[PDB]
Amino acid sequence: NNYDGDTVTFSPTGRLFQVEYALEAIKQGSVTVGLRSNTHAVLVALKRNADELSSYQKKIIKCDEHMGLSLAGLAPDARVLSNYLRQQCNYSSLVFNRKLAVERAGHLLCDKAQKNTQSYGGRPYGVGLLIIGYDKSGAHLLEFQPSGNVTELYGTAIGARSQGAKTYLERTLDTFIKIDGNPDELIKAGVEAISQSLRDESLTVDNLSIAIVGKDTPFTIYDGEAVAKYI
Amino acid sequence: YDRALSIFSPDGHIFQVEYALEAVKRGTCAVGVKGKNCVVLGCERRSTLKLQDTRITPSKVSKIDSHVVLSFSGLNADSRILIEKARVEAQSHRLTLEDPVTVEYLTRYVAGVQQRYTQSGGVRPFGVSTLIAGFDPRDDEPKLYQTEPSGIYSSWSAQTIGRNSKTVREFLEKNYDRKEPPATVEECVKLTVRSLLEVVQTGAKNIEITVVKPDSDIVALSSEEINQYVTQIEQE
Amino acid sequence: TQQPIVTGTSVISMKYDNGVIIAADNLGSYGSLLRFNGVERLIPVGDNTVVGISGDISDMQHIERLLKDLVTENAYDNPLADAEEALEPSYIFEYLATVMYQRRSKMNPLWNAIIVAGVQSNGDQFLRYVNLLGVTYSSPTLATGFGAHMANPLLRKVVDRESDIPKTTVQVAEEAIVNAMRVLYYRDARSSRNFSLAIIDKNTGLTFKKNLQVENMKWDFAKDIKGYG
Amino acid sequence: QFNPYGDNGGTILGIAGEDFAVLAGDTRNITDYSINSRYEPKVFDCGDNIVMSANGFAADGDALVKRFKNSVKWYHFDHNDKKLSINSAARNIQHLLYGKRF
Amino acid sequence: GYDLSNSVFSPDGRNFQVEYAVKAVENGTTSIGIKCNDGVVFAVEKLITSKLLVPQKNVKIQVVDRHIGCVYSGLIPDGRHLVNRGREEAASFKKLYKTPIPIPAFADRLGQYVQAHTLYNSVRPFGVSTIFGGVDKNGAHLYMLEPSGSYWGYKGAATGKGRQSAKAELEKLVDHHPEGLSAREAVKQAAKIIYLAHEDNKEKDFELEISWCSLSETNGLHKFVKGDLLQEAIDFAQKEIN
Amino acid sequence: TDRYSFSLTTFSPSGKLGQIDYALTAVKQGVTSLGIKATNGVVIATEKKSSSPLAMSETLSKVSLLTPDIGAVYSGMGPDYRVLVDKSRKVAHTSYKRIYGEYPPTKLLVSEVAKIMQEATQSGGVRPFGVSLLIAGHDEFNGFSLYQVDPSGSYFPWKATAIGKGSVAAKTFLEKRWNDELELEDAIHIALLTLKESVEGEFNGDTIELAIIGDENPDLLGYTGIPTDKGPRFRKLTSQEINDRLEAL
Amino acid sequence: GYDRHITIFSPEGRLYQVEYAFKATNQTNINSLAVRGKDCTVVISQKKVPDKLLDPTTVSYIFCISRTIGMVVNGPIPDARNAALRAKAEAAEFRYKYGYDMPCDVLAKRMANLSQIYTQRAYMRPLGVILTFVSVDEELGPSIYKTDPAGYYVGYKATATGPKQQEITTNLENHFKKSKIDHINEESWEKVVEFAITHMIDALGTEFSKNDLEVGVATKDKFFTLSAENIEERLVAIAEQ
Amino acid sequence: GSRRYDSRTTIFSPEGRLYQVEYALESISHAGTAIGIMASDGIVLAAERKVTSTLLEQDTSTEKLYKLNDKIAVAVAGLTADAEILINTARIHAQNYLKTYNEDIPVEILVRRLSDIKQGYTQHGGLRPFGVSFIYAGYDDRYGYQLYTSNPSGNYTGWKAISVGANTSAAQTLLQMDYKDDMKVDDAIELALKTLSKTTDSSALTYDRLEFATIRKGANDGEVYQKIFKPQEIKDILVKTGIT
Amino acid sequence: EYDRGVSTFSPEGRLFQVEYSLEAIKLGSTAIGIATKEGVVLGVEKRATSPLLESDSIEKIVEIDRHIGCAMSGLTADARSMIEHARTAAVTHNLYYDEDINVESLTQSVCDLALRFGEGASGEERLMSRPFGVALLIAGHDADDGYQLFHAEPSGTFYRYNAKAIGSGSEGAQAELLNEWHSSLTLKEAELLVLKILKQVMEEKLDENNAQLSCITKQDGFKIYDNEKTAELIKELKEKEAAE
Repeated sequence: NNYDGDTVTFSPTGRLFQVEYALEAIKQGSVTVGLRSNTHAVLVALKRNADELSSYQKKIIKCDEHMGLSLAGLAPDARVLSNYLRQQCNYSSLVFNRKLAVERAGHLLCDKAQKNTQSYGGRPYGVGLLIIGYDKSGAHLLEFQPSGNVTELYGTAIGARSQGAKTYLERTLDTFIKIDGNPDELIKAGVEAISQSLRDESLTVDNLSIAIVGKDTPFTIYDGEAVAKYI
Repeated sequence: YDRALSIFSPDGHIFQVEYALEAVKRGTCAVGVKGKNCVVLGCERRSTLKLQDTRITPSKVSKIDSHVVLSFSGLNADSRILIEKARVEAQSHRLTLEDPVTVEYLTRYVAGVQQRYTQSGGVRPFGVSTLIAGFDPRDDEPKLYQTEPSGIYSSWSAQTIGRNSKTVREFLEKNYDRKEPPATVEECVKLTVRSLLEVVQTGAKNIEITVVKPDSDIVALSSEEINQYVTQIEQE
Repeated sequence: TQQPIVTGTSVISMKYDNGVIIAADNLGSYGSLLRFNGVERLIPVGDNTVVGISGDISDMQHIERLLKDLVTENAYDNPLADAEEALEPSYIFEYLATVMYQRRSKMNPLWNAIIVAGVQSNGDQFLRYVNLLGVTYSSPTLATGFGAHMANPLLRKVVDRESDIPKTTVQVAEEAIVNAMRVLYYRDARSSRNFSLAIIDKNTGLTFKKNLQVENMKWDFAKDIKGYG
Repeated sequence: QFNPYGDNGGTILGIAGEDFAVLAGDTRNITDYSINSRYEPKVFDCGDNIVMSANGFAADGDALVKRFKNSVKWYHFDHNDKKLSINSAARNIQHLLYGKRF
Repeated sequence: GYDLSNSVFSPDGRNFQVEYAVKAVENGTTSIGIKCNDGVVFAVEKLITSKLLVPQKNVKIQVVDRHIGCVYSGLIPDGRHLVNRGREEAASFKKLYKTPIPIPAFADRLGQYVQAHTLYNSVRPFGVSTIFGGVDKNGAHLYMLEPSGSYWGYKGAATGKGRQSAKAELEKLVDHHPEGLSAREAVKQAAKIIYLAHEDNKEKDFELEISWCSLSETNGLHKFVKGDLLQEAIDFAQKEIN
Repeated sequence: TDRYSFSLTTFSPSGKLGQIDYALTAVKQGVTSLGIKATNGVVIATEKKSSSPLAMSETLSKVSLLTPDIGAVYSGMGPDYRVLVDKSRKVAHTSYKRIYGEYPPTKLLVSEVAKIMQEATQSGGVRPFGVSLLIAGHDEFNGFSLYQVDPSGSYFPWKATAIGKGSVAAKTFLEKRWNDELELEDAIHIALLTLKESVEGEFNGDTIELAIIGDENPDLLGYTGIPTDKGPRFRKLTSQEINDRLEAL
Repeated sequence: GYDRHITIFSPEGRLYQVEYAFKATNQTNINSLAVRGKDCTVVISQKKVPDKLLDPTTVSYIFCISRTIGMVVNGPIPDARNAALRAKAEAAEFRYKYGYDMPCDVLAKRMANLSQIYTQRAYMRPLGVILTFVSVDEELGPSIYKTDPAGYYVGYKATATGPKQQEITTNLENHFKKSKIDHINEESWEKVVEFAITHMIDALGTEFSKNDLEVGVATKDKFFTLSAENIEERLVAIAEQ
Repeated sequence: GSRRYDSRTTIFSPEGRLYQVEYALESISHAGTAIGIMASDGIVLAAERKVTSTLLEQDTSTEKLYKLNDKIAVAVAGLTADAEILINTARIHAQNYLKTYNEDIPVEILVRRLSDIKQGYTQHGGLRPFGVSFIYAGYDDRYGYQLYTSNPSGNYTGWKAISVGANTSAAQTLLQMDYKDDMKVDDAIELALKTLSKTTDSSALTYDRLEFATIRKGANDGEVYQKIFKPQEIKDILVKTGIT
Repeated sequence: EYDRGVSTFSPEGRLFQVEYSLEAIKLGSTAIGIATKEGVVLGVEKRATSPLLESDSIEKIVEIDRHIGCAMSGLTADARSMIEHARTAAVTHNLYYDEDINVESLTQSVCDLALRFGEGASGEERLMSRPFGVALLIAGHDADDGYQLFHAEPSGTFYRYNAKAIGSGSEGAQAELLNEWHSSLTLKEAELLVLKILKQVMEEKLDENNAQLSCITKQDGFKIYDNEKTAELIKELKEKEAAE
């Protein structure tokens, strides 16, 4: 109760322990996997209902027609970040008549979480985001940790059993980057990636939720009997 | 300051709520019975020690309106704050909206004071339970509510809160009907008296009776008026 | 509040088919008295925008801060955040506009009129006008100040519509800009003889031609009349 | 002294049809007897088949359109890709106007 | 006892929360800084934890001003926030005095800031050491900033797991040039000793990044190293360690 | 954040506010200082202690001025008194030089300073100061007064009193020497004689600080030529003069 | 207990938390010595440069608060720069509102109050540095004031600081007992620098270099620092005496 | 931390009772006695100091008795120091009533206000309550003379005669047995002195250890004149009642 | 420990106070909700804990607005604050757009309030140090998605349900919900289904003095049924138990 009851106290291991606990929310939580080529980015999320008389819960939030985020951890923590990113993206359109860039929105988010973990009585947010978007620089796919740190990849995963999904993406790594101009292929490969993350959680046509963004494609969420084109 | 005094207990409870309800047990005892034409709020007055003036000992029943009263069980210090705050809300309704207050309005208002200090940190809620009674204007139906320092309210048609509420409740089970209140004011007054003589005790010294009848009729009856009823009760 | 205190003159500008041209004289006058000459008003941002600022010189400084500030903020966070997150004249435009608007609301505005002249990454022409009010518009031929109706008409004499931009070349424009600056100097008291000239090209970058003088003036008919009439 | 209004003129015309609407306007922009520019339309599409023109003074006129488009976005974000009524649009714009009436 | 806040103090004269924060950077990346005559050359080891990453996209080198390089090691989100504050400081100075902030001035201000969060139990300290420097009219400067709020003049500095490996070579480099040395040549050096400090990181693999601020080449602005110059440095360091 | 707004003064389970009792202990760890009230003046005296033999006791102030006619002297902690004398001066100025204009009555000012002590035993992030003050003064209304301010935030008038580590012995000393009528000179002798027994170092006049709120002195005001207005009734005695006094005990 | 962890009294009336602040200035192994000359005040202090890789020109324990008042600090360097900053702001403050440069005496008093305020809170850590302010004032003459973490201050004829400062103190006390005045007589400030070095060498038992010393001199209306070269000049003059 | 150095002092106990209030009553029993009696011609306030020293001046000590306004005074039993703050709050509340209504404040209102402050300390802020008990002598035009006692919890109770401070048990019973409702100021003056001599913390009650004060209706027209007696007049009345 | 803190993990990896909240839905009187495409029905258990309880003006059916209805179950002091905030949210939409607010978005609005734990993290004004302890069945009809039924948690997370039962008997009721829910239900078969499952967990008897029904409908609005209708449906329930 020395360093685990305070959110202001170090730690000769150079940690804050709370952040590790906030990263255990991801193990208990949902799984989502992102992968990109150089021309499209794709999120494949495993939706989960509360019981069988429940509709399955949406796990992808549209932030703009060039941007989307997806959660894998706690929903109430995700509610703060979704609002914040939309606010900054609309601010970029208003002020600079610009899309907001992918890298830059991650940076704003990182330093936001930091000063709420700094303040005593606060909490580190326990939801991990995959932030995808298409800007001038092409596609980008960021991994957002509960630390707040942002990392740039061609393919990444988080959630429960994300480790196997990175094995899968590292093997098909040179395949899906040298497919360009066809978002379809990426989606098929993404289904295979999150099948390395099952525990009898099956993938159905109402468990699978896809979201893409292209150069010529808006941010679009596919659901229904329209995800069964990639099954 | 924001270091909480409200902290979740391992039973799905809050420490300060449980303590508040303990303070209501330990404190004064109020019984409320409604007739078909009246409300009676009787509450324990504290004057047991000898040589006290009872015009300057705390009012245990305070009128907020011309026909809505507020009575209490629990601490005697925590309760005065709520009395004052209730009065303001009554006057506010009458200023900005119009229309002498309804009993229900004030019932919800008092419960809404309890909720703030529970849910907030750096503060603790009042350890006070209240009997809110009275009438709605233009209606001849009397209304008896209780609120408790949790922030819950529930309607009753007889009720007791405070010390030895179990004892008082059992007496009223045989001599009260839920579906037929008293049809006479004197019998409502005498029934509230008979309950208070169980716990409180020692004549009509520590007994109070406030009566509200419709047409905006509030009367307070001094203790000597209550003596006369008590002797009839014993004879019977 | 803010009324004119030290006030520059006018910025003139037009498109050609492969860039745009923009020029201004070096003045902050204090009424009829031309109190400060040599006061520079063309400001380059990169080799893809020159911004011509007209209006009050005091407020001009508070937008020179904001231009410096803008470049540093864009360059912050990625070293790739100014190479392919590269600034566009449209982005520079919007920034100044929106800030200025909110400052006008405080009843203490940034009293200016700006033309933002540049070329895109694709190489389309960008020429647009903003002012303290927030009144915006585009034209093939633009000016600010007294030049809005003084100098600008001569330029707009060549280009009556915008499907005529590709029919205007660098050397037809060049000549007209020199002459419109002469018109401006002729028929406005507040102005300077010193003038600076910039060319923004998308095939050479920015070429800066400093401290040109207004020459080819005509004065030989200033002595064939004796008396006021 | 500073007076922050003006008249940038222009004219717009809105006609309700049977299953259509037309909203038209000129592209002439002026600031007294001056013609600032021959070409600057003033009818912008806002998405979802509302068209908006805020005409008169250009500075206020542009401000409205920006803010309204921001609201369109937030509508799709928080009501989960909600269809934006003409009607709904009207009430929202009125709030933008009333907000600056001081 | 004395390990539950940053405003206890021990009878030993030691603050352990603060000391403990240096250990955070000790599990960070290796980063070096060579103080030159014309400027400074920073280099930072970027660990590769998989091959799904996109190299030279994950920035630890952020520029503060148009002439101060900053690169940091330790807990990454924390260091990005420290740089966040310092950009505000840069703009403020420019606004009031109309000139870019000096290198010593920036060092000063960051020291105050890191001081503040070890004086209250209501804010949490940082977990980073930052290395920054540049060129101003007082000359080239190099500074390293501890999470205690300490800095000094530095002929050469390092931090990270392989700070020992780095510093040992820097001593010999002052033997090679007791007159200091040129920025342009120090680029090749900078690579050399990250490869030497990757022998403490020899169960992992790495990506080399290099950045420079020098008055003799880049006109005294902080820029990145890339392209042909970069791959010359990479090749140099390889052959030496092989 | 700010989560320290819970008082650091509390009661003990045996009654008696524990924090101000500890603060009263620090006065018995402090230096000795005393005040003897005469019927035509007041004298206050304290001993100077330093942590160095190279320290200057010529820029060391343990007897300080609040207003010309009122002086103060402590026993207890140095640092605590150093800030507290500034707050005493500040309220006296903001509430009786900008509102009532003139230098306050002694009685008034003593009450006001006790309120600040009180407000360091109410709030969080503050525990009280651990000195006791003797505030000697004269007003033309209630005459000469000598008061003692507690670390509890109360005041008491005394006939003669001491504070410090030797306070208990000192009031026993004053019992037999004290008389309802005293001269100011005789008071000086009594005061220094009691404090010689409450110092266990050497007792000099260079290391003993003496001050009287006794006779007016006009030339210390700063001007002369209106005698209806005077200068300070406070007068600090220089060192050589105190040496003369050591012989007068 | 927990009257030793926050600044609240014990049953002795003692603040242990504050006492600990003194105990940390020995951990940097910096000594200083400051004496009042005849028309100057000289402070000489150690400069530790343990490596090459530390650049010695930068390692400074001397901060100019005023034009006329120098400050030399013994103890941890974060707290030193923090204390310097507060003091600088306050000096400027007083010049602005009172129309002359802040007195050394009043600056010492100011920092004493602020120190007390840092021990008045119960989540604020005292600034552990011991500060020496040296000046030549035009009203108080040559002056040394040393403030300390508790918020006690007193004037000084001379003073020393460091883990080994008793020895230094012994030397200085004996000198002013032979001379029988509170400031060294000479008439060239240069020779007061030389004298100060001699006493320091005796006290710590070690002869110093031009980069083991850093020297500050306040003459009338000014403070400046000697460069490392000037200091080497002094060490030749040790030979010359 | 900051929740690491707070154990929670101002919560309820498992009997519904505030830790700090319960400790306070004990600390007020350490402090000297103060008794209030109400005659049908007045109110007598009589207080014995909690300090009496070797050379303490008590001849001018006005350290228990304070006039809140020219018809309401208090006797203090508890910490003198703690009491200060509320004493001056009370002065302000009283003058405010006069300022805005052009009338003297009722006794009821003034006491109820101060009680609210006490209740407010444990209600919010983490702050402790002042360990004070007051006995109020006050005149109003609606209940005449009113007598009140208030406690550190923030509650008021009327009395005809009441005691606070040290030895409340002994004093209270003797007062009940000897007090009659037709007593005067003369009778009450003597009754208070006799009760204080059974509760004196020394072995004798002395004139300079007594503070004695009355509010009398013998002042003309039925006006109430408050008198805090001089030390020679207390000595004067103490030999009259035959203690000394 | 970690429920002694206001916002602290918890070696489990998620907050503790939140769990104890979920174990406070077991202190309420049942609330059952059945959805069809002919209306959505909420029935609630009023629960006599005393024979002298008047139960005919106690309501746990609360109107958010004409097109959105709500039932609460759990600790109902927490719900009092929530119903006020929700009411305001709905009305704010109707002010800003003069349009009907969706059911989903309303529930989201109340879920933002459930989010307030922590005391010094995000930029909003923190008005608790704890999450709630009450769950809502917000029923409603919107014009986009049609008829809708939502379950709102003290987590600040919501799920659309087609049938949900909360309260003390939540799990034993839900077991029946899994079998008996089908898409051929109509408004009235859903109504009898409430009464069917509610009777199992009714500790006394089912009658119309401890139960109230309410519907939300597109074509009649929010109507809270009178006790007559409730009683009649109860008699019609007993005829299908005699058909088995």
